[PDB]
Amino acid sequence: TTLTLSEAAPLLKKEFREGRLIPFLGAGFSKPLKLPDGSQLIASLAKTLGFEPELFDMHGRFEQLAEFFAISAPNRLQRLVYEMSLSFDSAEAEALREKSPMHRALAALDWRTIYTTAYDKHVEGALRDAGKQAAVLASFADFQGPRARDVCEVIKFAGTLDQPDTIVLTESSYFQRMALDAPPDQRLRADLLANSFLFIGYSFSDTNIRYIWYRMNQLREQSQLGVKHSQARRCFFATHGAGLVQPDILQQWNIDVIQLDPTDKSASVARLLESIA
Amino acid sequence: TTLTLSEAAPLLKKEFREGRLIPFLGAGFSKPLKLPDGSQLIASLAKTLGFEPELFDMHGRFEQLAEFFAISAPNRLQRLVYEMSLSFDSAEAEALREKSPMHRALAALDWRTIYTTAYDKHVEGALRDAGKQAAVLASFADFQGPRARDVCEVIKFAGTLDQPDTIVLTESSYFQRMALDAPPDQRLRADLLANSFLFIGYSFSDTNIRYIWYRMNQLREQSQLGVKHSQARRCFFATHGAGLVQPDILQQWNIDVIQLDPTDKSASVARLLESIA
Amino acid sequence: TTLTLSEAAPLLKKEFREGRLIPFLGAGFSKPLKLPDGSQLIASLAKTLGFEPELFDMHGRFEQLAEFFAISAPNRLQRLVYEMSLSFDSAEAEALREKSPMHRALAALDWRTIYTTAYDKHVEGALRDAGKQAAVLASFADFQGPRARDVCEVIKFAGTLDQPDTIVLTESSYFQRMALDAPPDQRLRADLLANSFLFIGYSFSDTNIRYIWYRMNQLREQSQLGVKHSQARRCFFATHGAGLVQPDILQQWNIDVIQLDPTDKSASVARLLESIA
Amino acid sequence: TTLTLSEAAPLLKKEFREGRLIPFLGAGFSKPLKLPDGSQLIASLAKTLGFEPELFDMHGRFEQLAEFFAISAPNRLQRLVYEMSLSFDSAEAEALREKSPMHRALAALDWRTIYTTAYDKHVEGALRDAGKQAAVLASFADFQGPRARDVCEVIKFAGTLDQPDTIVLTESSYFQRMALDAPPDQRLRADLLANSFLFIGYSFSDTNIRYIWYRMNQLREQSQLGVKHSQARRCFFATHGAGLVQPDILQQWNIDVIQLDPTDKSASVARLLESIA
Amino acid sequence: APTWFYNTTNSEKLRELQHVLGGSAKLGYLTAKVTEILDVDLETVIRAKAIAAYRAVRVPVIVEHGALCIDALNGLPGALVKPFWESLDTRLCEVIPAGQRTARARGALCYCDGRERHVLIEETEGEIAPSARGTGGFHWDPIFIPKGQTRTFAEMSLDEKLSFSPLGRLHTRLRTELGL
Amino acid sequence: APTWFYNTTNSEKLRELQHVLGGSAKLGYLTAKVTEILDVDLETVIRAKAIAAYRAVRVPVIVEHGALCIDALNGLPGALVKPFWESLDTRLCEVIPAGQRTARARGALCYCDGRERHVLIEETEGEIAPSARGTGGFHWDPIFIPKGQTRTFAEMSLDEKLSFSPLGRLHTRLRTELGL
Ligand SMILES: NC(=O)c1ccc[n+]([C@@H]2O[C@H](COP(=O)([O-])OP(=O)(O)OC[C@H]3O[C@@H](n4cnc5c(N)ncnc54)[C@H](O)[C@@H]3O)[C@@H](O)[C@H]2O)c1
Ligand SMILES: NC(=O)c1ccc[n+]([C@@H]2O[C@H](COP(=O)([O-])OP(=O)(O)OC[C@H]3O[C@@H](n4cnc5c(N)ncnc54)[C@H](O)[C@@H]3O)[C@@H](O)[C@H]2O)c1
Ligand SMILES: NC(=O)c1ccc[n+]([C@@H]2O[C@H](COP(=O)([O-])OP(=O)(O)OC[C@H]3O[C@@H](n4cnc5c(N)ncnc54)[C@H](O)[C@@H]3O)[C@@H](O)[C@H]2O)c1
Ligand SMILES: NC(=O)c1ccc[n+]([C@@H]2O[C@H](COP(=O)([O-])OP(=O)(O)OC[C@H]3O[C@@H](n4cnc5c(N)ncnc54)[C@H](O)[C@@H]3O)[C@@H](O)[C@H]2O)c1
Ligand SMILES: O=c1nc[nH]c2c1ncn2[C@H]1C[C@H](O)[C@@H](COP(=O)(O)OP(=O)(O)OP(=O)(O)O)O1
Ligand SMILES: O=c1nc[nH]c2c1ncn2[C@H]1C[C@H](O)[C@@H](COP(=O)(O)OP(=O)(O)OP(=O)(O)O)O1
Ligand SMILES: [Zn+2]
Ligand SMILES: [Zn+2]
Repeated sequence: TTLTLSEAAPLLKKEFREGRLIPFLGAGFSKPLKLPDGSQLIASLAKTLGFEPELFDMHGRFEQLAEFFAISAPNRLQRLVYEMSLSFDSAEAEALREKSPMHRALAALDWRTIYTTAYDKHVEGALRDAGKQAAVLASFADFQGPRARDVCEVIKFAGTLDQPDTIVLTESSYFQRMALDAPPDQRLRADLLANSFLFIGYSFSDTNIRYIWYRMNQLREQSQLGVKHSQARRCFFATHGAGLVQPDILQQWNIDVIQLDPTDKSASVARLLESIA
Repeated sequence: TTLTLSEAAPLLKKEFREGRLIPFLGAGFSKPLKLPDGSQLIASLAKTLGFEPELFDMHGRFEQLAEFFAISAPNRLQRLVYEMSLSFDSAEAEALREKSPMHRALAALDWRTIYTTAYDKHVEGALRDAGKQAAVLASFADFQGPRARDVCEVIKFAGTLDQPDTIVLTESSYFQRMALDAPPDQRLRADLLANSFLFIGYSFSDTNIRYIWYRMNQLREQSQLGVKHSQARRCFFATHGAGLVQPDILQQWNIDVIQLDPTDKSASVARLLESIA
Repeated sequence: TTLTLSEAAPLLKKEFREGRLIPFLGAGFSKPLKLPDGSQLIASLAKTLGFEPELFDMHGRFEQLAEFFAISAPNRLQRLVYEMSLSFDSAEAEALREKSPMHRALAALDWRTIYTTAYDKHVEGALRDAGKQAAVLASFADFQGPRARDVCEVIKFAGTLDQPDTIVLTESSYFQRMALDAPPDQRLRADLLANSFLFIGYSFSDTNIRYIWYRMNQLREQSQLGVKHSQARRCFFATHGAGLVQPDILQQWNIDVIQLDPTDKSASVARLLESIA
Repeated sequence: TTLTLSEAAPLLKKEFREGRLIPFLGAGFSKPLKLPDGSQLIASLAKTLGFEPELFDMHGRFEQLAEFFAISAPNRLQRLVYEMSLSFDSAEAEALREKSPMHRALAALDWRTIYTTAYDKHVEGALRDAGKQAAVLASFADFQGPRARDVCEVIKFAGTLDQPDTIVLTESSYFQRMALDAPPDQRLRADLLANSFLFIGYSFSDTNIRYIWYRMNQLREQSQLGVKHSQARRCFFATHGAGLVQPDILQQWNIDVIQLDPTDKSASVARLLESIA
Repeated sequence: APTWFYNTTNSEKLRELQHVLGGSAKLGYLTAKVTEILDVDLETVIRAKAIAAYRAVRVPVIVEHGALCIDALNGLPGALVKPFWESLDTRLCEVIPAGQRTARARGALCYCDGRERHVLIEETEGEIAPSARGTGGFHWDPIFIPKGQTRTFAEMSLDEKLSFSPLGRLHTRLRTELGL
Repeated sequence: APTWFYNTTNSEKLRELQHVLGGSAKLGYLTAKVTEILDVDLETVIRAKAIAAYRAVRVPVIVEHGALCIDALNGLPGALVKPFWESLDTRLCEVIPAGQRTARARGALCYCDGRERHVLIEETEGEIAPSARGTGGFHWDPIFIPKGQTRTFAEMSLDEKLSFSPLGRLHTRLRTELGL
């Protein structure tokens, strides 16, 4: 009911040599860089607001606790972006990034489009370390702006720290993205029409991602394909700790789960990216 | 930062005598009828699937565990509706409903529209007990069908057990309601343009409700009213156990919190409905 | 011209110890549970439509009056199924079912297949009361689904209330079953090839049952057996109130009539089921 | 909800001048000839069997009481056909047939196909009285046999008295016609594909007729025509005494009811047939 | 309406705290059952008990937990006194050697308003009785004699027991810090 | 890749279970730290420990918890043996009277695949030593002598200790029920 690493490796080679595989990277892809995930940000937001980190986490979801932080005082969200910039894109986080085996194995492949939901320059920065060049596309002016003819376009689906208006962190920013009208939303839905995705380091907890794959399956069911042909194009979801309910919800949406070895989380991902090559 | 019962009582009399107050009832309004809430359904779904109820609750949200139940076997969702009808609308639940002080105090007021998110006939059934007559509107055929000129219209926002196609319980049904195209969705958004709502027994955990009050705030901010006039029309949120984060999120959306006495949850609501009269 | 209880008792022991006797239960088997038969449903359908119950019964047969009810308004048939579930499978109908002598005497025998034409869980529910386990088979997904190695299979020939698509009540549903293509129709015609049936609480008024035993006689007459061998395998029809015409029509179809005592209808059936043991 | 005589008269002129109207005549078309209907046959079958006519009618339907008559003694059905030939096609019934205004008005129109379910030569015999010639088609040898280039074909749907093997009167004969394999059954279903029918003197009590118009509606619903185009081709059902349930069942099957004046049943039909001319 | 809620399932703790803080109209009462963690330190157990009771009742809550550290058992039971009195009822006077009967009766309140937990700890020196004497009171009161006094907590009335017990110094600190 | 993961923070339990179940390629090892609930019943504590460790690591997990029920203390510590050996190190031989030194060494495995928890309990009769003797082993092994034997768990080697200890009968039951 769940693919292993050796079973999913020839399925990822076929989609990559056709140029129809696109990585979708999450917050967990920057964990060997000693960066906070969605839980240690809330531990840092509770320290500023005067909460205890265990008591503050019981007052709502991740989207709702950041909305409470941004309206506690004026210019409180701007300060967070400044602090995050100092800690996510620091010089010691760049030094851990050349010697990271995942970021070397990601940049060794010749991708054309990479989607990320992280606030750091460590995905396109891994491409600059391997001699390649990337193109960060986060806002409307980036898509309209000039780029080289053949460059891996890194689509910042959540925003970038150098453009603080594009960051979706609070609940009102996620509700603004429910209309699927943003330029990262329009680019994702057109690439999902024709390409397989590889989810690495991302867990389907945001309802803005789960709603896009819902309405792609709707176009699939109304097109009245057979049992054989509607199950042909799959997506892949590499996760060390997938439960029992969530892999069966995603079988509806043509998303296969790749079970990685949870003992060393960094080396299990690196062996997946080297098996595509 | 939170209204009490005596403070919010003259604010509810003014909106009621103008005919601009509409109750929004949740699952907690049927708790003195000894009915399961959203937690004891999951304890019953885990018993059928072979899970332990504490282990099954850690694999996702309420929307996602019901989606996992409905796809475990064919005709598994239909059986649940049949079982729910035997336990929610039973004869012993009707007998506890005439002697319930909340259902007597609700039907004593001359309402015109009541919104509910519960799967039981105990809100309109309380109106039949007081000699009044109600009109259940859940599907498109109910809105098109005939009704008395002046009858309290009970809008089943989540569906009714006698029309099992209207029930939104699984995650795919909540994503179908995100487009705000259903007849309960279109009727709610037009009544929110001109009326105050009174939330009783409902906790803002569903993202389909929180997204409607978000977009209402959009129409409000783009209309460029002042500080005084954009804060004039309020909504009221009676809750025994509101935390510290959630009342401040709802101040953005013109929703005031009424703190009820948590010692006796049944009598605190009944004193609120008698203070409107 | 009609068997009595003592005459038919050794004929039923021989077919039961060979495992070639199958009960066919009707609506009259649930009459000690204080449930409506086919006449008190029409008295309840006339109250909803605004008819008098004596005037409504003269406008057509039972199949035709339910077809008129289902097309009077949208979602009118789904309301009936919900109401039927509240009254047929209620808790007070289950409490009358353990102390019923017919349901105790039915579950005391070790059956393998039971056919029923009633919409209630009181035939398989009698088997759960005696410690045994049953398997309700009503739709195509039930026959395909998993069951245990040896479990009495209860074939809902008319449908079940927890699967409202399987209920045949209106005239268009009986005409859909004339093609004998439904999974209860295909299972019945193959069991009739090799087994004796015992009709309890059912009166041959539906033309879908009388047409199956007609075609069985065709296979029998075209096979050109003798007078002795074509009359060897009989079926049994226990009825308190059989007339003068109907027992002679069924002698064509190898159906024998067992005259039960009409003074106490509940105890006469219970002495028949205890005489098989 | 029911057409009158003046409303349905231009609708019958349009289908007749296109040659797409076919009369369907019943037992009631021979009532001014002083012939028994389905109730006075049962009064005559009860006299032979030794029953009282009121007690014999309570032991089953018309199909079932004739099945009981045919198996009471050997050669009992062949005696009835001989008796019916002496009384239906007698010389005094022919003398009432030239002076009958319905049979004159039927033969004045230039029909091409007439379906009848009666056992008498008074429909084709009315055509011989007007100088026209007819062709009785009842068995397989009649369809294979020679006819003239253009002659109104009278299809005896129930059989004829001069071919006693074609008569369907008993219940086993109606069950033999359920397969829709007889040459009157195959000819009717192909003419129903392209023509409007006019039911005169027939009441939809036989389940072999109601099952044919059921399956025609199937071909109609699976072809996925619109609301406008699936309701274009109608059938017409002239009846003095239609109730309240039966006209609404037939609206499903594109059958319109023409209410005739019940004071003089003979003259109301004759004004309908003269309004087609 | 109250603003602080004292959560306990022990009905003998409830009538003690209503004897002194009963007149305060700002204090309500709840009875949610929580599960304590396994640790002998009183500060650790009472602090994890308040977050587990705020999670249950979702209002500003006050919880209470005790300790009976004994010198002959190197501080055991500590905050593990609830399953000792269940197991060793009055044999607890006999498992301890005569001559080194000294012990401490500790007690802690912790109030959690939903964003911070504050712990108030008082403490009473004493010694374990040679045998269980006394009828009043409840769990382990017939075995504990405070320092200077000759009688147990069970041998004293409710006004006299609260002039020695840790709760009698925790009323005044809880009333002052919460404004009850 | 493994399918079952044995979670422990105690590095002496890890080299015991790798001595016997180490050759199984289907068993991995994790070191997440969980917090036990306060109860003397071993069945209650090991069952609430497995759900607290599945919540941490989110893979099919196997946890382990012990008990040292003593007759002189009416079953104390029970599953509370972790803070006794911290407090009473070898004074635990002296707080118990001579003449009624009998005790039970209990031990329980609980594996949770994410939808069901199954508990395997073994048990060894014994008696508390008059003084702590022996060098090998770890916590409370110098004080426990099994029935029939004269030596402690600390005085025996790892192969000899597992022919008496509860884990030596729990290897075979865990291997059979999980197919390791
Ligand atoms: N600048 C950043 O990197 C950053 C940090 C915190 C939050 N955020 C934003 O807030 C959102 C919430 O973050 P989240 O972490 O809670 O959810 P997430 O879905 O983005 O990350 C969780 C996933 O990371 C995976 N993961 C954890 N450790 C890993 C490892 N060592 N190697 C590979 N994968 C690993 C988990 O298995 C899990 O599937 C994020 O999606 C992001 O938009 C960004
Ligand atoms: N037929 C039903 O009544 C029923 C039962 C379970 C679930 N559901 C559906 O699933 C959803 C989830 O249910 P849920 O209960 O978890 O969410 P909910 O928001 O509808 O109910 C929670 C609210 O009930 C309130 N409440 C609890 N007890 C109360 C009492 N005695 N008096 C007044 N209010 C009380 C809580 O304070 C809380 O604000 C529901 O919204 C519903 O659509 C319906
Ligand atoms: N849930 C239900 O039980 C239920 C109720 C009403 C209708 N229905 C459905 O509608 C159909 C209507 O058919 P119907 O009920 O008119 O005729 P039926 O053939 O189903 O039942 C009539 C038979 O019941 C027998 N009977 C009456 N009282 C009895 C008793 N006390 N003990 C034993 N037998 C007794 C009669 O002798 C008679 O032979 C039913 O066949 C059924 O499919 C089901
Ligand atoms: N040789 C015959 O004519 C004859 C006689 C009796 C029975 N049968 C056969 O047995 C079947 C049952 O006969 P049935 O009469 O009960 O059913 P039927 O449907 O054939 O006739 C009933 C119809 O006759 C109509 N009718 C009655 N009087 C009429 C009149 N004066 N003018 C016009 N229409 C009139 C009724 O309104 C009613 O719609 C018949 O269909 C037939 O096959 C044939
Ligand atoms: O002053 C006291 N005088 C005598 N006995 C006392 C005292 N104070 C606590 N005790 C007893 C009661 C309980 O048996 C144990 C505390 O354990 P503890 O968990 O707090 O008790 P509990 O579970 O029954 O109630 P609660 O829900 O408030 O935690 O020591
Ligand atoms: O066979 C044994 N022989 C000697 N000592 C033992 C044994 N078995 C457990 N012990 C000790 C170790 C620990 O001090 C206590 C168990 O408590 P326990 O909570 O399970 O230990 P732990 O917290 O250090 O590790 P873990 O993360 O697996 O729970 O008793
Ligand atoms: Zn406690
Ligand atoms: Zn531990």
